[PDB]
Amino acid sequence: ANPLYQKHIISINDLSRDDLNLVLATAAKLKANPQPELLKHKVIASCFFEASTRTRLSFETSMHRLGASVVGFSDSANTSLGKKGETLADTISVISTYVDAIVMRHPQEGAARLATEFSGNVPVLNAGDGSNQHPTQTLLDLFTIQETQGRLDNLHVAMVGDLKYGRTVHSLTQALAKFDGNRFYFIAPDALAMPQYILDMLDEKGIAWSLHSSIEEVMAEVDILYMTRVQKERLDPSEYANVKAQFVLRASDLHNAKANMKVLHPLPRVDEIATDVDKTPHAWYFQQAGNGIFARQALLALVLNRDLVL
Amino acid sequence: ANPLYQKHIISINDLSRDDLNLVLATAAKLKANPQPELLKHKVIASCFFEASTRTRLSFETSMHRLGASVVGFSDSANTSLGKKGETLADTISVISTYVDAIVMRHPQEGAARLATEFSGNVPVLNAGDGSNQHPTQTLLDLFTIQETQGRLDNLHVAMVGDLKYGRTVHSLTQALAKFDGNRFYFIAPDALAMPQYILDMLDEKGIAWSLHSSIEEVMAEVDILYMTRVQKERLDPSEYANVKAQFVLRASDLHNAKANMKVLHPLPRVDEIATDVDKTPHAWYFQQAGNGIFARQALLALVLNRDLVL
Amino acid sequence: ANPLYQKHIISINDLSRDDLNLVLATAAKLKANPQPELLKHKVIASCFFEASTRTRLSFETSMHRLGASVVGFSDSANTSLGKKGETLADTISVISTYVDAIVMRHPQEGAARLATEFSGNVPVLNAGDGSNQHPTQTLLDLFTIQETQGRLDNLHVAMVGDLKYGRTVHSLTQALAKFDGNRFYFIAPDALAMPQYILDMLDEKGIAWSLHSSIEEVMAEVDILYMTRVQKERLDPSEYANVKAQFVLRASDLHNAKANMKVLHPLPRVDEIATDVDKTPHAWYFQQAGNGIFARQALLALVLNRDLVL
Amino acid sequence: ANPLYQKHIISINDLSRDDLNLVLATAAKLKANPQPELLKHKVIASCFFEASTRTRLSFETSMHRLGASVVGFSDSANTSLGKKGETLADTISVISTYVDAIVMRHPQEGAARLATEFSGNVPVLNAGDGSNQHPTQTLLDLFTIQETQGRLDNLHVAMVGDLKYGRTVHSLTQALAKFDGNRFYFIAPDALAMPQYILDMLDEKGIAWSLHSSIEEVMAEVDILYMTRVQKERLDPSEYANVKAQFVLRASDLHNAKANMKVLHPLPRVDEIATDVDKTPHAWYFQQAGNGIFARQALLALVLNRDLVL
Amino acid sequence: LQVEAIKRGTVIDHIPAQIGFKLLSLFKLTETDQRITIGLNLPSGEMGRKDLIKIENTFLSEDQVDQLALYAPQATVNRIDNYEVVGKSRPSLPERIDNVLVCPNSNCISHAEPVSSSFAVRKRANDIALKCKYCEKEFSHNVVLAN
Amino acid sequence: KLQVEAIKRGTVIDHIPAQIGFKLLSLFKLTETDQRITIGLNLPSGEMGRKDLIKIENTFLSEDQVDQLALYAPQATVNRIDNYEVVGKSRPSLPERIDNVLVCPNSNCISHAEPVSSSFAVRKRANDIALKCKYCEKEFSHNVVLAN
Ligand SMILES: Nc1ccn([C@@H]2O[C@H](COP(=O)(O)OP(=O)(O)OP(=O)(O)O)[C@@H](O)[C@H]2O)c(=O)n1
Ligand SMILES: Nc1ccn([C@@H]2O[C@H](COP(=O)(O)OP(=O)(O)OP(=O)(O)O)[C@@H](O)[C@H]2O)c(=O)n1
Ligand SMILES: O=c1ccn([C@@H]2O[C@H](COP(=O)(O)OP(=O)(O)OP(=O)(O)O)[C@@H](O)[C@H]2O)c(=O)[nH]1
Ligand SMILES: O=c1ccn([C@@H]2O[C@H](COP(=O)(O)OP(=O)(O)OP(=O)(O)O)[C@@H](O)[C@H]2O)c(=O)[nH]1
Ligand SMILES: [Mg+2]
Ligand SMILES: [Mg+2]
Ligand SMILES: [Zn+2]
Ligand SMILES: [Zn+2]
Repeated sequence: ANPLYQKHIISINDLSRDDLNLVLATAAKLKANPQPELLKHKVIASCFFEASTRTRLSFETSMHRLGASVVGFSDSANTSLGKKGETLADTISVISTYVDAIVMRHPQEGAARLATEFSGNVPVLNAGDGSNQHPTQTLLDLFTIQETQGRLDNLHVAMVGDLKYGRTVHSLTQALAKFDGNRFYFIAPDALAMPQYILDMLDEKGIAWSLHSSIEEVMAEVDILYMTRVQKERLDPSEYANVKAQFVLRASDLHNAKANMKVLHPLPRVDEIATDVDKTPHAWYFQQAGNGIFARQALLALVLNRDLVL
Repeated sequence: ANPLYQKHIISINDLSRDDLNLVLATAAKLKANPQPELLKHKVIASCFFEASTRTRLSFETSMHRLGASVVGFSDSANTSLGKKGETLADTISVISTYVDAIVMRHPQEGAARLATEFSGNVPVLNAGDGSNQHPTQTLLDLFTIQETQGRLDNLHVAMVGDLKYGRTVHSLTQALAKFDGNRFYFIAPDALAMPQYILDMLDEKGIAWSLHSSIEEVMAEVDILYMTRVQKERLDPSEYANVKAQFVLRASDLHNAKANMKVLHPLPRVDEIATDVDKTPHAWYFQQAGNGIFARQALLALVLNRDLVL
Repeated sequence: ANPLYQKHIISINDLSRDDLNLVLATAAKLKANPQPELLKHKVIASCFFEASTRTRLSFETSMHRLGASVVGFSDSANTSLGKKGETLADTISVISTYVDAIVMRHPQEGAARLATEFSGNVPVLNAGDGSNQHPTQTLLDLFTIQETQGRLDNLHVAMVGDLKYGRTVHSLTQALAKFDGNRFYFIAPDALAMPQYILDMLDEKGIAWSLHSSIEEVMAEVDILYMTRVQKERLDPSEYANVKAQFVLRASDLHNAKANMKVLHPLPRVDEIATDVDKTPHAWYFQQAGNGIFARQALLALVLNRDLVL
Repeated sequence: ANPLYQKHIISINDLSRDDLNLVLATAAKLKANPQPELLKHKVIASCFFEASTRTRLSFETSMHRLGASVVGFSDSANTSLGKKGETLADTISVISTYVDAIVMRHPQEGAARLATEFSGNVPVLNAGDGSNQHPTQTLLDLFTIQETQGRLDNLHVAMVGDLKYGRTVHSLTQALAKFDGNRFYFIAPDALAMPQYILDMLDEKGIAWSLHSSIEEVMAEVDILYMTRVQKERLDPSEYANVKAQFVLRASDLHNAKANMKVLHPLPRVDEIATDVDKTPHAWYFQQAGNGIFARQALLALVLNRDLVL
Repeated sequence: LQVEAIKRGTVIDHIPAQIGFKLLSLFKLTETDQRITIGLNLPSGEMGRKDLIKIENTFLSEDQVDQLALYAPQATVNRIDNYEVVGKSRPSLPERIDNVLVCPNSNCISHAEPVSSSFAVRKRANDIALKCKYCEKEFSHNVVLAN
Repeated sequence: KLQVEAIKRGTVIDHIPAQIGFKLLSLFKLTETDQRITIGLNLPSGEMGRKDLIKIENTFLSEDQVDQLALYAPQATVNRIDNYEVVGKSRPSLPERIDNVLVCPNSNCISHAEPVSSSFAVRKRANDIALKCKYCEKEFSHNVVLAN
């Protein structure tokens, strides 16, 4: 069997460099040669205890592209069971008697990990657990870097925006730090700085990182410009307007960009990337979103199928 | 054709002992030998006018395990049509031009019966109509008793908790009373006693039943311990705390249980069954939930297919 | 000073027969000769943590009829925000630095009692705490019985309806049991019987009570027919319909009623008293509500004014 | 007439040191000798466009203690209807034809200032405009410090908590910086530090301030410990838990406190002050709330009554 | 003797097995600087086995002794000074029990709030009934103890 | 000499910090047995001035059971005793994981009010010890986890 067969996919911390490479190789293969009947007769539960339309549409599309059937829910609070008294433990004990895999998103950290303890032999894939992990977003981000750059090592990666509360930037930084020779540029207001525990992790591995006040400081050298959302609702409206200017990207900022440079953003973007960027060859956020299908298909195939025919 | 082909499944009162046996035999067969293409090209409407995530996930999984396609809705009030003016009659007249079967759950008693009057030749399966019927829950309960006990006759069955407002216990008692030599033990606070109309039904058939203040009174003899939810929201908070002790089950209560004894609960359980029960060999509520897939598949197959290949 | 000066009014069980007679005597006097400036320069807090328009309007009118100023709030307005972060203790600790008395209604039992522990010198009047106490309702009920019957001893009192969950009938029974020679008649469906802790209390004091399944059984003997509302919640729709005819009054039921008999109801009377009763001389539920003004004035005057009103 | 007669009270930055002393002197006088009819025949609008029970109750009590009548509303009641069609300008243009003064609280910064532009002759008192101003809170804070310390100059003031987003601490710092010789101690997590525009202001005036990571660093020197609430919003759950111990006070922390030191908190104090502090002689947050009555009376009297109260 | 005699303090003898630790916890007996020595599962002539708690330089008031009654109704509270037993008392059912019990009514105000629990005690039909000071609900002591 | 006499056989946990013995009895459910237990709290000690002491007869602790004491009693001595003689002495050393006894200080952690046991990865820093929750994957000072 492949190393990920019947494994839970909960955290980027649990995946090795070899694991990540396997998922990415498998995604390239399915992208080039789709296998629409691979998961025929499999039923997958799409369990969004916390609603997330874009992640859910992406994940369910990946299920259907492999031929699996899908049952599920999305829960504001409107859902029977549903926000109230039954434990998550019991909910998983029940659902894991129904389906062949559980994809779940939940507002509490650790929820997917707890699920693995009750799902018996049914694999759990974490589609987001509070401020903790979102491993498939990281995998689609990694796949996109690898596809556009040809590698995951010796890259110059800028991360811009809310580096403090972005679970996706923490996970991406952790994942890229499993590879060699990468260098990071962090561009964020002081209130939203990349957390010290990430910096200490980098320092321990001898990975170079530095802070910069503007994107133009490093545009000439960047391979990947990874832009994050900055949710106004955790800055003062005045504070946000005071600091947004240095974390907003326009086409004009890209004049000295390398030919290989790609601009990524996990979306939704609102203010951070002007629409004039969209038409530049550097814009790659919709392609990135598209790649979520292939990364998520690869994960489902590896987990639910012993030996990938290809 | 089989006796249930193209029949509506509305009430346990309409099903004979022979009918119940057929569903159960068919469920065992599909459990042992799945037929994932049996309902290929069938489209089934999953109509939850009253939301019920667990019943819906169960029912939709059963549809997919037989290869059918599924369209539907779940309605808090958030749904276009949807809670307002159109009659249920009109809603069914429309939907029954779309699909091959209608599975429906509704807050009003009689709603599934009314649906049969407007669905033309499209079979209606009742997934719950107010405080009236929930026949597939009864069928999964019966299947579970039969599978674990080897029979549906000459059983000792304890029912514990809210026997007054539990539609599932009324229906299960009615169904078991179609079989011979069963004996019932009812364990409930006086405020939540098994209703007189059920007792009169038992008396008329010469079926023995008796009341008991605690589970230990009958543990030695019980084959099936069927625990129900007791919704705090219809007892005084003080009243509930005053009476819960005798309707809560812990592993220690099972010391003199027979080797064959199974503990059932339609779920969710909250207080009624301590988690230390879960690991005992008597805990069978998650297996019971699992069996809902097979009972619901059997019903769909029988109703939508003339002659079960096996 | 008068016996209730600066006293908290929390529970009927803390008020002696002499206290009850004092409030009623004061109420009679203020009804005969108003004192519109008795509480001039007093500021009273009307704190409806649980909303109750009718109780609140009544209490505030009483404050104004004595010339006091009123500040306050009505709640259940943390509809989806959530319960308090701030303790009731802290809310009272603050409000008691603002006002001269606190009238409060709260969904949790014991809330008014807790308030007295944080209100310092400021008197707390309980306008209702969950299913516990509602002393001013009992005071207005008693005043109404005294006025129409001329006494509070040697009465034949019928109470009808939800005797199980009515905090108002429990309190009225405890209050009337402080007087001598009263005879009780309890008319209730089995599911809603007067609780045992009440019957035991009557038994300790040698007070006669009897159960009846119908108002006609007792109509010819009653001086007071105290009706209560049967909450649809407390029952199933079909159950409610099977029992309804017992706890419902229409004008024809009064044919054999004593000329002095009064029909009371704490209101709303939605179903249980037909509108044809209203024009009979026995209908006294609106007069009763009217007497809330004088009972509540009396209590406010006694608690806040040192000398007895004369 | 007195210097504040018919003046709008919008911002602490518009009030001179003499104005502040005048309000406080007037507050002391009214506390010593009430004037319950000073504002007889005045009608005051209590306009809480943004709800705030505690501020509103305090302000309305002050109106009544001076004998004024009150009309008003509390809002956030366009919960899902939407924002106004009608401008705040128009609302004020209308209300200012009704009343003699407007007390208003509003979620947008500048709302009270805009109101003054449409209120004609009618004075506007700002009860809070977004994260901008809350002058009466500062006035009651100042009055409380003056009362307990005997002066507003040459004080050692510690402020603890969310110094970044607390409009109340910004205003109190600006107010105390109008007096001489005050020393500041700012205790805050890095993410919630006192903003630079405040430190610059202190620097221009030659006022000493220092940062500390803990209350014990400064306990032995403080005259006032002004605690603020850390909003869970402003942080991640894990972040909050890592920092909490710094901005939380318990009674044992006060062992080395000066005998004259008072602990203040604008409330609610949910987490940051343990209840064991309440019985210490240093706890002065409820007395502080109490002083809101006298500060708000003083302001109402000065703005609406031509002659100084003496 | 496994746990030797003390010169001065209180010796709580005849505690039922599995009740000694509960007493240490409920009544915070170990929150002190005084020397405490304890025996659990000791043989007992009159009981089979028992628990034993000695707290030096420490004496219990009468109502403090009575708070033991719900947990160790046949306990013996001995006062010691200069190695001599100067007094023996047995807990009597108190008329109120504060602090240690939890009201079984989930809607009681007592739960979310900075107050000590308090119950009035009535031994009545030879059941012990506990009435909450706040919600005024009354419960069997067995119901209050489980929670 | 001895207020709490010698035992023939079982475990004696000596050199427990004052105000920690009761904590150990509670957290580790030490009194949930029928075996004889003798305890001394606030006893004098030469090496620590004031100590707690727990004796549990006919009962022995594994190496990690002793290690699970590290966080509360790092200089404790666990003595194995048979036939009245200390036949073994051991000292707690920081384990790799601490289960059951700690509570995650993340209020949003799924661990709260779910039927699972708490679990923390242990790693010594310099002036504290970092504890990383198995569930939420957040890491905390032991000083934060241990407190409220
Ligand atoms: N200086 C002392 C004296 C007595 N005790 C203890 O106090 C309890 C009762 O003392 P005593 O009256 O001497 O024992 P008994 O005769 O057994 O009394 P009882 O009948 O109550 O058991 C015993 O556990 C004893 O060891 C003690 O610890 N220190
Ligand atoms: N049969 C025994 C032997 C010893 N102990 C206890 O076990 C502990 C360790 O015994 P020992 O090594 O003899 O004492 P120390 O020399 O003081 O050991 P350490 O240096 O660890 O303090 C002591 O508290 C002793 O009272 C016991 O209870 N029963
Ligand atoms: O203070 C004491 C009391 C008793 N014990 C120990 O407990 C056991 C009983 O010793 P006791 O002295 O208590 O015997 P007893 O007959 O008085 O028993 P009771 O019926 O009064 O309960 C003995 O093993 C003794 O060593 C102590 O260690 N210390
Ligand atoms: O098993 C014991 C050990 C000690 N003790 C009591 O504890 C105190 C110390 O007795 P110790 O025997 O422990 O002295 P120590 O010098 O060995 O102590 P450490 O430095 O090793 O920590 C004395 O008061 C003694 O009576 C007991 O009662 N029982
Ligand atoms: Mg003895
Ligand atoms: Mg030693
Ligand atoms: Zn209570
Ligand atoms: Zn955690």
